[PDB]
Amino acid sequence: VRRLPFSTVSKQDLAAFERIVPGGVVTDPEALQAPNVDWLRTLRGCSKVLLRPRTSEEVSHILRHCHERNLAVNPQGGNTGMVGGSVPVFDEIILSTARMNRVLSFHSVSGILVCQAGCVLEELSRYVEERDFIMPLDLGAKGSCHIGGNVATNAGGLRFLRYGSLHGTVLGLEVVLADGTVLDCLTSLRKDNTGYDLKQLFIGSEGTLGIITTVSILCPPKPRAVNVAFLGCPGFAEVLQTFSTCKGMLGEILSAFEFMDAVCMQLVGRHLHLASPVQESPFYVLIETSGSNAGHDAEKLGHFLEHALGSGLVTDGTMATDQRKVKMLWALRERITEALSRDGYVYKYDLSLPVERLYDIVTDLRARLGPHAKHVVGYGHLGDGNLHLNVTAEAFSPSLLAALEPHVYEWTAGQQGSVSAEHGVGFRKRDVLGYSKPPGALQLMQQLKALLDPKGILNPYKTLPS
Amino acid sequence: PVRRLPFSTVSKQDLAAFERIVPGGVVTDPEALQAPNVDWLRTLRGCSKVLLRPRTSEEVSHILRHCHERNLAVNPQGGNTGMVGGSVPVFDEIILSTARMNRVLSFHSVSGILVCQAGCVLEELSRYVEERDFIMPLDLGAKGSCHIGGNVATNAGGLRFLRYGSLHGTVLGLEVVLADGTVLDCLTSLRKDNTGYDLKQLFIGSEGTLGIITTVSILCPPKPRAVNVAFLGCPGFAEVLQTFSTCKGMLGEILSAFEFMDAVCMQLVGRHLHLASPVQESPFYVLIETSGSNAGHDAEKLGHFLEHALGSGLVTDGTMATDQRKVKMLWALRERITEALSRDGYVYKYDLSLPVERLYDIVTDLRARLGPHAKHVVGYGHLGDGNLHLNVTAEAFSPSLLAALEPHVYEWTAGQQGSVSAEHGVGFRKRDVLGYSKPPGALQLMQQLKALLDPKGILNPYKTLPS
Ligand SMILES: Cc1cc2nc3c(=O)[nH]c(=O)nc-3n(C[C@H](O)[C@H](O)[C@H](O)COP(=O)(O)OP(=O)(O)OC[C@H]3O[C@@H](n4cnc5c(N)ncnc54)[C@H](O)[C@@H]3O)c2cc1C
Ligand SMILES: Cc1cc2nc3c(=O)[nH]c(=O)nc-3n(C[C@H](O)[C@H](O)[C@H](O)COP(=O)(O)OP(=O)(O)OC[C@H]3O[C@@H](n4cnc5c(N)ncnc54)[C@H](O)[C@@H]3O)c2cc1C
Ligand SMILES: [Zn+2]
Ligand SMILES: [Zn+2]
Repeated sequence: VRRLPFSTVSKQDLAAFERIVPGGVVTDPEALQAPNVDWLRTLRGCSKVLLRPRTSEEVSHILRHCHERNLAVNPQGGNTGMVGGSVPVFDEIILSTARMNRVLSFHSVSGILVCQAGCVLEELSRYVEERDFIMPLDLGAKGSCHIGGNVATNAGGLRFLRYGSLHGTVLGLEVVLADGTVLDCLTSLRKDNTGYDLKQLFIGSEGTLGIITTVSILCPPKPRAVNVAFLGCPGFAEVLQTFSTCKGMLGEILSAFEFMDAVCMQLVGRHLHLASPVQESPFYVLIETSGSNAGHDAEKLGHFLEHALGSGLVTDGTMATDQRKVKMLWALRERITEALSRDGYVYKYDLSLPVERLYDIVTDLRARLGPHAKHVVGYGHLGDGNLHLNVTAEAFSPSLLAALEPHVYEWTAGQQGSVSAEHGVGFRKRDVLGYSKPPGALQLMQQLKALLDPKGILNPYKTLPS
Repeated sequence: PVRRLPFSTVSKQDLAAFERIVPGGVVTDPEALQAPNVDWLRTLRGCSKVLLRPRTSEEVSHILRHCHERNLAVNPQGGNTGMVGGSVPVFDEIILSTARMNRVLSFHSVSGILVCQAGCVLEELSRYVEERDFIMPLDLGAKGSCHIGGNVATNAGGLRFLRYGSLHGTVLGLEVVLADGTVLDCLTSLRKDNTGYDLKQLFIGSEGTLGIITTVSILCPPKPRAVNVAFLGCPGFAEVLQTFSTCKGMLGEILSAFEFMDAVCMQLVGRHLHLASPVQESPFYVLIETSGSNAGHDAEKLGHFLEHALGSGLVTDGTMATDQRKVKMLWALRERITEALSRDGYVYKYDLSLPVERLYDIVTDLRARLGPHAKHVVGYGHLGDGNLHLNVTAEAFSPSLLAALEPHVYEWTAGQQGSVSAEHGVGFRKRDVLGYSKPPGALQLMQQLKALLDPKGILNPYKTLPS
């Protein structure tokens, strides 16, 4: 809310940065407009310096200078984050990983990838798929998001159900600390219990404890067969039974289970001009499978589909194994958040709730907000108990905010849920962590922040309580 | 040797305080303290004069509060199956046992989330969840004695790591008592939760130097409908490696375990445990487990895999089982190797992560470097994860053999950019060889974490950071 007492960038600081990062000092005000605005376009900083280092040493030297000079630094990746973590609040120096985009090594047998933090996720997927491997995560933001940002936010995504957390799949990190110290935890071993797993501190730390410069990550083998079933369900009870039956009948080949409601389908059709491939339904389910024997997978899907259609769990369904149609079906899900931001002002909640009551809050909000909301939608990673809850309005209303908050957070706390399942904390959620974390946890978090960055130059105003 | 730090000593008043805090949970009899003072390998013995066995987290908090005010060192202990001396005192540290913290708090039969006290025995948790059609995400030969809290504190790997991955992924939450007795509630029984720093990760693999784990929330995989085991003899390590490659290519996602052992391992398990080999005599053996939803499909995958492996000469003889009894018999040949080794004599033990293509090199090397001074040299373990268990047995310890083994093995491993402790951890034994796997700045940051969380150093002194 109020700017902390950091120094201001002088002409000598600019000349120092030009010495440290020749060619990577952007000060043109019109060029700084895009990096000062967050993805949702509801936060806008006033930073006058963007730095674009090429190497880890340049990052170390930048932070050394900023530490001696007490200048605040805002690390930025693809700038697709949803919680205002990725843009300055005031005049923080924006340190971009855009030019830190080289792959350093890839072991064609172990599947271990070592790459710079600014490698774009989509580009890494292409790279490892050319070598019959895949990234352990994928996101709708794949085209822009940086692997460094994925690690910093502990991104979940669309294959989390199968491959799990970056806490498991990240094998090593090189991190530059606030004073410039380079911390080498960049091991490439599957198993290494030689002391504390320090890298874990930086996974989900959202740039407040250090700048991730190099990532080593375990890539799963590329599946021989990927199938997608897009199904229409006549209610949420049937969605939940489709999930239970899916786990019973598909089992280890399951790689994704996503859901969306009718209003989501209507919004992607309206704003993105994507047609539905199945009959109109109150709910849609996207199931992905990934396996090594295409025939066994096809048989599993056949028997699953036959039972689900036969027992009335699914009303209408389409299947795809062709890469093009698979991408078509996936686009209906991946681009929901975009269609929502085109419907007007978006109130965005990212909740972990018991799966059996994942949609209850959507119905509650629809009753609580009558004609004062444009739309209330629920979609997301049902398999992981993760609901994306969005409310759209024709314009922002402080009235509608008072109706939504704290109510939504209180409901989540009443379910012992998470008020930020995936997207993290950043600027937006720094003062609502008490609904998911007790004061002693938040206190230890503050102690770690003070140990690793005593001057608080890395990402001020985030991601700890005020 | 190592010098005792200036901690206080246990007085009669401390014994009365502990008797207040945990009624009936204070053991002072010297003959009773014998067993908890000796490590699993029986080569380290502490001189602790008090064992505390609390039942509840509040009791652990109050115990540690008292020890913090009094400057009394504390040695947390679970199943006491640890391999690196972390589990027993060096001098007179108070032994804090989780043996009586053995309750299951809750289990959700849909999400598969287990919440239980740290002292629940792994095998007993397995029986509990399997009755409900789930399994534990980890398994190990110590299952009969090790505590889930010990597994989290050591970041235990084990026999199904290849399928379900690290505890860093499968642990959903922890309740931890800090050195001053503060109860840290990170007990988040949620699949996903990005509300600040993932503090629990610090305590996974911290071996009781940053806090005492009292409650665990863990994700339990569903119980597989079909489990198969194949046990195969391979004529050389190259064929072992191609059997692994082929196994991944043909079994794929249903693979749940890949373990190897050498001929000497088989001989020792046969000689000491009287377990006959079910395949023709071979220089290497491989145990493969699969876990899947469809028996027919898994059987087809295994049949084709076996066809191709036997066809191209990667495997000389093989046997398969689905009957639970026979599956367990085959698993016993691998699980009980460590016991047979400790029955063979004094054991020099190394637990290394190496490039899989070079996993067995050190064994051949040491067989040549050592002579008749080694009774046996063996290599076995989690080949799918790049993890070698290297062991040398002899009739008795000798300084000469130790000098031939060390630092040579650790320098070899560093030469391969490997880990000198893949899964067993550091503890007392390996505290001064971390430089072979970790750079100075990381070790310093670890020391700063220790100073922040335990500035008095009462939790597991003389471990698991450098001196
Ligand atoms: C269409 C769309 C779909 C999405 N889908 C998902 C999804 O399925 N799951 C999910 O979890 N999220 C999802 N997200 C949001 C997600 O948080 C980001 O897309 C992703 O994590 C990558 O963020 P980024 O690379 O853009 O990092 P940025 O947005 O640039 O930064 C995010 C935060 O991390 C910090 N940071 C960035 N780079 C570094 C670095 N190198 N070192 C240290 N700190 C750094 C920033 O300071 C900021 O606090 C989606 C976003 C969009 C727009
Ligand atoms: C036959 C056999 C097979 C094994 N197989 C494997 C294997 O496959 N993979 C593997 O990784 N290891 C294996 N191990 C060793 C492994 O480290 C232990 O089996 C187990 O992980 C530790 O559990 P425990 O309760 O015995 O811990 P202990 O030995 O009692 O203690 C382990 C360490 O953690 C600390 N600690 C214990 N409980 C707590 C707690 N509640 N809170 C904080 N700190 C605590 C102790 O102070 C000590 O430093 C095996 C051991 C044996 C004997
Ligand atoms: Zn998401
Ligand atoms: Zn092992």
